[PDB]
Amino acid sequence: ATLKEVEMRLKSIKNIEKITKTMKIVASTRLSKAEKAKISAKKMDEAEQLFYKNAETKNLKELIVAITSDKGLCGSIHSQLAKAVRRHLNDQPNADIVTIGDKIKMQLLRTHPNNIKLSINGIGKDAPTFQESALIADKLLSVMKAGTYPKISIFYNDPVSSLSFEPSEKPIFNAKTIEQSPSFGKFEIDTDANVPRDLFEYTLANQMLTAMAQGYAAEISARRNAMDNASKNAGDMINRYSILYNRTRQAVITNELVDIITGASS
Amino acid sequence: LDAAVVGQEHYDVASKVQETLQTYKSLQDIIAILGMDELSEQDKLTVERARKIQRFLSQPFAVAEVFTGIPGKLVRLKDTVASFKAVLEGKYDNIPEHAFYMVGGIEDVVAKAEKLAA
Amino acid sequence: LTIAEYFRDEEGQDVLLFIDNIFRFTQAGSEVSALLGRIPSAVGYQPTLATDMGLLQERITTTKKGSVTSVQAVYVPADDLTDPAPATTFAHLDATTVLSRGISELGIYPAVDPLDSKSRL
Amino acid sequence: LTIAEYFRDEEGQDVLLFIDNIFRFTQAGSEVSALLGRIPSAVGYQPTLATDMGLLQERITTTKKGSVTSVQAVYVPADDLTDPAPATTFAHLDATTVLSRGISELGIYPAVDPLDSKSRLLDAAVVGQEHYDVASKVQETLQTYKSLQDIIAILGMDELSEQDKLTVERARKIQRFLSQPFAVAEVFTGIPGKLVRLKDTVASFKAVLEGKYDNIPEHAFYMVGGIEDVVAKAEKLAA
Amino acid sequence: GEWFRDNGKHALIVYDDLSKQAVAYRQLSLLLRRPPGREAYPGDVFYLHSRLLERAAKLSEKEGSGSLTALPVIETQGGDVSAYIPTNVISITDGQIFLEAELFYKGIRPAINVGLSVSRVGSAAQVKALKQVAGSLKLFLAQYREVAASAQSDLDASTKQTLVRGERLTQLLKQNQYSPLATEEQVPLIYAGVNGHLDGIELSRIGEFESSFLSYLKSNHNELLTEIREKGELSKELLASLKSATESFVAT
Amino acid sequence: GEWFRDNGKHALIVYDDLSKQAVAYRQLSLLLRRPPGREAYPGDVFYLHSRLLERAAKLSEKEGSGSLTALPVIETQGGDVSAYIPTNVISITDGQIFLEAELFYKGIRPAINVGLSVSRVGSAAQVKALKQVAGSLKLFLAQYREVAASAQSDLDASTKQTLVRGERLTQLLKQNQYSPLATEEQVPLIYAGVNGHLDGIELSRIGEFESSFLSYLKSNHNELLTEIREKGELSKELLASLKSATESFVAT
Amino acid sequence: ALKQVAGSLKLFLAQYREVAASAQFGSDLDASTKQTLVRGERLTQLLKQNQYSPLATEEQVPLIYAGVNGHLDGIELSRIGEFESSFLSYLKSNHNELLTEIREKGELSKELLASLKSATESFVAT
Amino acid sequence: KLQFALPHETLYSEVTQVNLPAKSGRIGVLANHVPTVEQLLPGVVEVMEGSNSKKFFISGGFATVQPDSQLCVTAIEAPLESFSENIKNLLAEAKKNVSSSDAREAAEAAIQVEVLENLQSV
Amino acid sequence: ISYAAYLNVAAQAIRSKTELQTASVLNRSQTDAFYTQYKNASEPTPITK
Repeated sequence: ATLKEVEMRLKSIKNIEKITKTMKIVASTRLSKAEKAKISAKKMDEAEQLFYKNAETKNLKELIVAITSDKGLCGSIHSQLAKAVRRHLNDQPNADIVTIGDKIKMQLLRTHPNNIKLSINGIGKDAPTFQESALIADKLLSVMKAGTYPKISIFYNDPVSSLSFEPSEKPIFNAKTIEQSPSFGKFEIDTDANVPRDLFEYTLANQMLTAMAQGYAAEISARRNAMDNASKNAGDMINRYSILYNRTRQAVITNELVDIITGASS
Repeated sequence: LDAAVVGQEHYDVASKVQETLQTYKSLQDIIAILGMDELSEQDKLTVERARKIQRFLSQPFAVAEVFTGIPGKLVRLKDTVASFKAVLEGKYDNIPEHAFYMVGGIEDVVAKAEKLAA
Repeated sequence: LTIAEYFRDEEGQDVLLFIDNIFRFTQAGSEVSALLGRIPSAVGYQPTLATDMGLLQERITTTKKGSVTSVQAVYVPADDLTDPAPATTFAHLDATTVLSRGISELGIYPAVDPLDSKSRL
Repeated sequence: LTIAEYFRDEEGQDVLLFIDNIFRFTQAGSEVSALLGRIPSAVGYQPTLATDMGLLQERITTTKKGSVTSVQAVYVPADDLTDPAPATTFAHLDATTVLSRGISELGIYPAVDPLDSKSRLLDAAVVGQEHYDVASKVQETLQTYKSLQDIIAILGMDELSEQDKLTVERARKIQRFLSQPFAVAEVFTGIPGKLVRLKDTVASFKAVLEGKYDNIPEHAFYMVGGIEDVVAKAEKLAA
Repeated sequence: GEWFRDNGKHALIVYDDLSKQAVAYRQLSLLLRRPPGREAYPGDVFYLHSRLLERAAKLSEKEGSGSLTALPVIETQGGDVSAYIPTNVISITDGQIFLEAELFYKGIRPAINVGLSVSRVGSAAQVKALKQVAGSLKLFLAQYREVAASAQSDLDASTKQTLVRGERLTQLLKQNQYSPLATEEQVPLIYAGVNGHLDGIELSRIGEFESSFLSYLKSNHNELLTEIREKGELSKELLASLKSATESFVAT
Repeated sequence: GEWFRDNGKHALIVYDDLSKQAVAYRQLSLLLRRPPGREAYPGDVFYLHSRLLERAAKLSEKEGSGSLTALPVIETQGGDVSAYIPTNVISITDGQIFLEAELFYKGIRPAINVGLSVSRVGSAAQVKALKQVAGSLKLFLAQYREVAASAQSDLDASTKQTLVRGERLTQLLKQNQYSPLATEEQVPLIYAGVNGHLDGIELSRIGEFESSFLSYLKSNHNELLTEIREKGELSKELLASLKSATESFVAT
Repeated sequence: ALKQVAGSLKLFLAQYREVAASAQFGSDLDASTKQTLVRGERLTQLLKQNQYSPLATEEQVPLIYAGVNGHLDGIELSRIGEFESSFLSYLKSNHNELLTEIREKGELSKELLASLKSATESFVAT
Repeated sequence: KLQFALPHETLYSEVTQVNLPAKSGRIGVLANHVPTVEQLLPGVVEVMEGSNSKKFFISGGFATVQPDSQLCVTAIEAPLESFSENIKNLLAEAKKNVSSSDAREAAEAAIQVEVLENLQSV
Repeated sequence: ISYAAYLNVAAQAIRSKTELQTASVLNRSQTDAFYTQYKNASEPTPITK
């Protein structure tokens, strides 16, 4: 009800506004740079998972890896993905969990503290790179012994448009599971040096980079979208408070004048 | 509003209701600017719940029948106390917000929730 | 205005009257009113703000003989459009011509803003 | 003041005039002004607020006969520095130490606002180019941090430039380094007061600005003396 | 206005506007050196309006049954209905028709903000026909406003319907100036909206639909309009017959 | 001041400051019991300052060509230019040089807020040379403070550039106290910046650049400086000369 | 006695709200910050008090003592109220000589500290 | 047809002959080659579409001849003659020195030695 | 070391001329990711992978 209050309550929102409006452009510059990594990733995966299609490979304990990031302000990316892991993970309250990005953690940490055995950090900054995808894979083999699992599953957000997305699941097959397939014999693979070992380890890295690249571009599209709605919504409050400001300012001049007036009359 | 008058159960409910509503108030600015997505789960649930309390506090008066379109309901104190007590206890979370709006006690929510689900 | 009225009432013309700036008319009456001992109204304007305005504006109109039509430059204090001076002025305005540097800085002359400029007619 | 003047003129010597609180002079004259028959001026004050103050202030001064160093506490009504009274007081001073609520609340004493406090002597010709440069940089550093604080509540830290992260990280140290236990204040600090010589202060802050202490914990700059003290406190917390 | 009231007849009085009456009163009071209060108005600026408006009334049989109806006009600044003079008059009259500048600029005219509009005594006096096809329209519409405001987080199923009906009734409520319409010309348009016969028709054609629909009704189903006009009610039969003629036109 | 103006000469008058003069006049008026108005000022406090300030003038050739130029000072409180006295004075005068603590603390001194400062007279009063190099300065800086909030990773080479430029042009506008520059010293400094000769120079070294560059022009190119000063315009030969001498130095 | 056990309670509680501010934009904190966030959240809880239920310094001291030191961190938040009364009863039956001491001598020495430290640590396991 | 794919850059996504460095041997993909999957160790790669001959440099990865008879190459990094004495042997004297002693990291900078030799291969 | 991670070292030797070492090359050769094994709640040291 005082000028100071209304003027500074305005100064909080006017920046909130300008800031959310900046990260929509920083989000838009980051948009194309990341639509590009998604294209390069898919294209690589298309050459790799096409072999699994021909071998007609299926699955004869469990590891779940769910991918988002650390940063919020991207709408419901972390939420309805976490929810997709809830829907699927009803069938397996004993599936070990590695999470990529702190937000899917605080989602999955509060719903199932114990399943999370591993958690990755500082992810959604720039676009995902192979190094990330690889060293995360490396540790999934190291302490998580990813090899010694019947079924592996990657969780990530696929971007359908620039307005919506779909939480998706795709499987990972190991050294063993590749061999005992409907059509391993279609290919003249040399059965000498540990090949299925590698094609699994190489795929573990790759199918994640591809999940992250898609999860990233989904996130980046969701940011520019949530921030557009926010900057819009902020301006609205700025408008409503510029009006209250103006009322109060007028009131202040009048009320001050009435004291001078009463004082003058006596 | 004192336990030595209304009993501790009544006091405790009234106060938790009040804490709940208060949390929503402290949050309104952030809910309106940034939406529900940018709340922690605790908050998201409290906000989800507060809005059900908010609406449950509404009541069709008999003398505003013309503006409510609905007969005037009246709720016995003991029923208000218990009805709210239960909402806090997370007993009605699966229910959509609309079933608390302009009804009497908790029996009336159950009713309107099934009315909507048909 | 008197000079403008003579061209209407005696020569029968359609006459332009420019007032630059209409807010400085208001402020002057605010100041005269203050020197005359009159208790100030809302925001410090003269209690006679509206009639002072009416005594000027109502003379700019169309008779059967012609019209005085007036282009008045309008300052907005604090850019606050609810301020009693613009608010009283606006009551009498039939149209606005809004000149914008944003229209000018795209090399458009006159720098009239087509979305901003509005008319009752 | 009359007493003070007499030493200045007829004792031929450096007098020290302490006034707490000069605001109360303007308030007092204000409290009787209506009953003295005056039409009130703005914000309720007397029409004679300023000339009243010149008459008093223009006496509190160094003349050619002798020197007076005056220090005046100046209350600021409802923290509003633009209230006619403190606002008319500013231009009588050669140095203005401006205390701040936002600083006090951060647990920093004295709560001196490092940006809003000014001096006629902060001038290369007086303090030396080095001293001046150090003060200037300290101020830019804090301002940049004050600027960025708008981001640091909505985006956190993570979207910050390398250069700017370094600044903000240095800023938060510098900000705490400007605190000091007072000897008069031990009761509210439970910390033995410290005095710090000027040459140390310059050297100390200069060194911090160059980054020769970025490795050192934050809490180690808080409420200590000069750069020696900071290096001591870091070792204790390390044990 | 009162002469009509006291002589068994009826008069409508528009006060255009009271904001300006109040301003003039303020001029007089300050020059009279009466103490400025809130927004510089005298203490009696409420009594100014209240005594004026109390004179509107409906009289008893014994007093000849006359009536004076008041439509005072107030002008808000920046859309603030909480200012002193607005709230003074709202605390006198029997309701408000609030007009939003936002709706007005969008082309929604009359720009009646239904959320903020109310009649405290008129429901009684409404023509039954309208009352019957206004089933909850009060509740629903100003509540489609719940969804509408939220809409621009999910491409929902259930609440996608109310967004399409809502949008329709919003156009149905539009109306050109100088074109007041008879009750019996009104109730069909609303019936045709409330029961969703517009759901399929586009927005840009709801304007043309309405003029063309009334023509159809006049030429072909005039017997029914006449019945609405003469009895003011909807008998189950007329209700059912109205359903008939509605479906026909829409299909073509 | 006017003795100079009335006798074919030119006086500059600084009124430091008019805030305090308005306070003095208010004292007199309140104590003479003249009626008070806004902030308790008398109804003739606008007249005081306009009476005062219209006396600054550029006299006709008939009347001797004398001039008086005024720099009135006004102190605002919390940057509120809608206060009674700043309002009066802002509107009486021909433009504002607006100073700001914020900028000041950032080391930008003079702490002139470009986007809030104006001289309605404008170009008509500028040496042509400075107008030639500054044309775009007005522009880049305008476009700078628009994209400012971006100054905090992913930005296209367009924006990275805009940001690089502006930082440096801002820095070029810093100046020590008591060190006013000749026009011929100003234009080459502004030229270097305006045209991108400073882009590749780390932001902390723009100061020593200015100093060194000036002295280099003074030993090696006294001819360019003498022309700028003596002719007031830059020919395409001067411009070309300036271009060469700059790059020459920037490389070196 | 109260002065000792309420070390930087007032400044600490400020450091708590300095952090309860950073927690808002959905943060994730390091070990020190998440803990002090837990500590303060409980310290705040210990400052709640019924009307017409005032306490003696010798009842106040143990509470503030248990709080600030962290003998309350590993306790579920909603139960600090019943802790307060159970504990003051416990100390009245078991370690009563302590409370008696504080009332009379208004001060603490290593001996009073370690007794109480040993006494509180006792109760924590209900 | 051929599809060459690095995760940051898709290069090649009708062909007559392509040359990869497989398990050990260097296969020159024949037009109607039986589907075969073989790993790619570091080395050069060439493509053909007429008499068009041009090489790249491969970090490592997988090559799969498919049932569609098309080829699929995937490496992580890739030219070498057109992406190259001064560039090459730079941190190769810092390769052996951080070989090094003992922790286990010695193994990661032992992967540098064998790689640089077969990077300055041509 | 593993087949994914091994390849990476030969993708950072391949990555490390400063002129063709464009901006989005140095990016790909870095990472600020900390791995933390989480027991029960949390567990050991977060290490820079």
